[PDB]
Amino acid sequence: MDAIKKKMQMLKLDKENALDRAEQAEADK
Amino acid sequence: MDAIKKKMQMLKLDKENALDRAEQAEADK
Amino acid sequence: FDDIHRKRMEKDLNELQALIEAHFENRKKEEEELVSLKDRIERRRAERAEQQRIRNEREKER
Amino acid sequence: DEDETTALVCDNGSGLVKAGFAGDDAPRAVFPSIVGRPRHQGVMVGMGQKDSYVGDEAQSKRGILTLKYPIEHGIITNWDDMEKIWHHTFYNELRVAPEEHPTLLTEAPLNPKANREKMTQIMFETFNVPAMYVAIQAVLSLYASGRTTGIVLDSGDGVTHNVPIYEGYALPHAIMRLDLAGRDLTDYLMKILTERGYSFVTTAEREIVRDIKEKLCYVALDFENEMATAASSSSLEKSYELPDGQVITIGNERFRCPETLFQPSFIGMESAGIHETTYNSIMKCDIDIRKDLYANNVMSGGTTMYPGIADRMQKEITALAPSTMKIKIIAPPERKYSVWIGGSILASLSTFQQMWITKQEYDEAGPSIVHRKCF
Amino acid sequence: DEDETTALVCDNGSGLVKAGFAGDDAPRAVFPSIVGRPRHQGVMVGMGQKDSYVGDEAQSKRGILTLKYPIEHGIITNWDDMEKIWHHTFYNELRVAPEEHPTLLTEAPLNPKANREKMTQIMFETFNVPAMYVAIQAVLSLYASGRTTGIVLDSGDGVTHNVPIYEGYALPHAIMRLDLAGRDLTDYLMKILTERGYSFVTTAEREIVRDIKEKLCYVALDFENEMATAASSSSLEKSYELPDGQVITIGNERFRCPETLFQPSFIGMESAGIHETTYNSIMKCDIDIRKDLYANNVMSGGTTMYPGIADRMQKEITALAPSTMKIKIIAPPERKYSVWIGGSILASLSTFQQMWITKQEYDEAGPSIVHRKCF
Repeated sequence: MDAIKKKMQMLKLDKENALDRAEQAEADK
Repeated sequence: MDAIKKKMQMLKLDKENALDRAEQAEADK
Repeated sequence: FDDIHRKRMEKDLNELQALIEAHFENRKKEEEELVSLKDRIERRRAERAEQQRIRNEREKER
Repeated sequence: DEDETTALVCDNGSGLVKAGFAGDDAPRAVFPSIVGRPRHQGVMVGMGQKDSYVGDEAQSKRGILTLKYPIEHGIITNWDDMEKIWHHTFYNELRVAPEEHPTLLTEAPLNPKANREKMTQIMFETFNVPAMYVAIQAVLSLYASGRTTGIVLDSGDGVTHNVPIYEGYALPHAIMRLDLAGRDLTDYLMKILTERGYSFVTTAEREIVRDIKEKLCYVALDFENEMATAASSSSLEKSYELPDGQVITIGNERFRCPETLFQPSFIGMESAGIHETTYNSIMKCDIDIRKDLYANNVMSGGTTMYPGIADRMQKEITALAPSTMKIKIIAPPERKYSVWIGGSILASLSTFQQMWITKQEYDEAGPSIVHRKCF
Repeated sequence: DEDETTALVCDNGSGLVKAGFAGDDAPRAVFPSIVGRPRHQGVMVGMGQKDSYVGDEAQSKRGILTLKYPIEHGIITNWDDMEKIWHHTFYNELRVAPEEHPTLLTEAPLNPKANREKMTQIMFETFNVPAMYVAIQAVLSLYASGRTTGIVLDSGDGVTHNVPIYEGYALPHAIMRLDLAGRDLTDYLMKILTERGYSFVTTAEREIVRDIKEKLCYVALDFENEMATAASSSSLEKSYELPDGQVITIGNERFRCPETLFQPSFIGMESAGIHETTYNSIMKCDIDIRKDLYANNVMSGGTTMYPGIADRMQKEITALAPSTMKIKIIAPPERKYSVWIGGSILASLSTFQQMWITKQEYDEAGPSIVHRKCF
């Protein structure tokens, strides 16, 4: 179903991107 | 969609937590 | 804490593989057994139906 | 049939009866808190026929029964019907006997004391339970969800409790007990379905509406927008099949009912909604508490299972709440049945085995003892 | 034939229709809500003979007609037949064309939306009414009685709605809609008159039993004692004359009928009766409202004319009510005509001229507009 495929990947990406941002920003701060 | 009900909870929680971490990691200054 | 997350992935992936298999196999077993069974039921009913139609024609002549 | 004297755990509410044994992760069985009675004169001889039916029996034979719920918005009044519900729960489902097991029951923190005293009295005097413990639903709701700190939003059939707990301590001055519940939604839906040309007024009709609500209803994140489209097009309608083959098509009533949780004025209640009571229970707490409670609003009970409910409340609380701080709702899948699970957690704690009223202390003091021994 | 463009008042129910001109104190055209049709094969020719008969025509020629009621349990099920009732009522009896007379219709508060919009549509599209309004019977009953506060028991042929109003405001959460009305009391009497050897099933017979009920039945203040003597002696029997010169003598059936109001189980209804519903309409309102509703229990519509009913109700509510409190029933001789009177009061009120939906707003919005404009 597009809703599940598209959002599972986007929410997965929000997590991965946020996780990397947390590590990056934490390293800066 | 049982697979989704749980994957949905997993990803919403994991992205929200990762995002909360991304936001704090920078916000802490 | 992060071990909880690892445990969740361990059960979810053990479940995923168990599920890809169970989802597919439970249907292939039930579904192929069901059509095989009911393909035969369908054929047997059709044979009986033809036989009854013949029986009805024979009685009509009687 | 149990091989250990594990505590029995049961949530006997105005809606459902949940039961199982301490140490499990779910009730073994769940059924309605119903005792039914014939409303007709018998004419056939040798038909058996009970004076009263219990639980699933009450629903199965309901065509000629009037059905009553012994618990009224969280309190037990018809203790005789509840004795029958407990006997059925324990002996015909769990296959346990309280005589051989300590028993844990639960209630909201501002539930009238009469409830805890009557539950204690009956389990000790009619079931001969060796011990009793009346637990707090809020305590059990946070145990099941995994929090020592948070707001218990137990929005089930009886009453919404709204209690802040911090580091395992109550913050009782901030409890917003509210007369808004799943039970009111069933009756409200009967009235708005009447508006659509399908009147519902009897027990059978009420049980039909409770089924419509449980299967078709949701709240939605944006009420007015969902309303505008549901009121304008068949694309947001959903049908329901009645027990007698009739079909009802439901439109905006599908959410207008549940929306009463956010807009209580729909049923004539003087209230700002469940999101404001959550908000104020936090705002009445100290600022070094608020930072943890806003991030941990925790759902328990029914109605929390409606699509859009966690997002709807989080949005409203967030809108009322200050910025920088994070606001979050915890809404685990173990919904509606999580308080039972919390009961299992409490009943099985080693730190809880000194909290039991034994059937010694009970007879020396009488049932009022629960008021001093449990909390 | 009227000298002013005054709105008509037409209280069209499942029983009868009371119609007249706003500003007066009584209806001028009173007809049963009946459309009759011949059920026999003609033999003579040049006999006139209508396809359908209405109102008094339907009853005058009823010997060979089957008589139907277009309105059932508060709503119109056959609007084509209501157009026939309305055309006759308006043009032949009231002798008025709706084109210059806006017309007020009546409904119950929880009455299905479809009925309020269909009434609006017929008057605008078939009668070309310049404006429309559909009123709440409870509002009209309170105006007629000189009150802004009270419980209106509109106990007519269709539905008993049990609706509270306080300071002119609706208290909808406390409306107790009840599926017990004058039409059921008639059916009950037909069944117990069958027990006495006088079965009534056909149209002529159905009309006779309704007339028997209206003339012979009562409630009194004590059912069991009244039954003890009615069932034991001819001294409590009353004879009714049937249309062909034959008679029927009726005993305790005379009170067992209307007793269904206090004992709904007599017709298979799951209800505690009209006094329980009156009580709940008062009790479910706020504690500072209850005192004014107890003191203003208002009788309206049909069945309010059973001997002993105003006092029977005050007694039955008093029995459920708290002590000290004064429970009072408002039951003027203008009983049942009070909805019509209120219709006149409201329709002609200067403060209510803006409440009429004009035939501008109607076509722009369609008939559903009545739902947003009348209240």
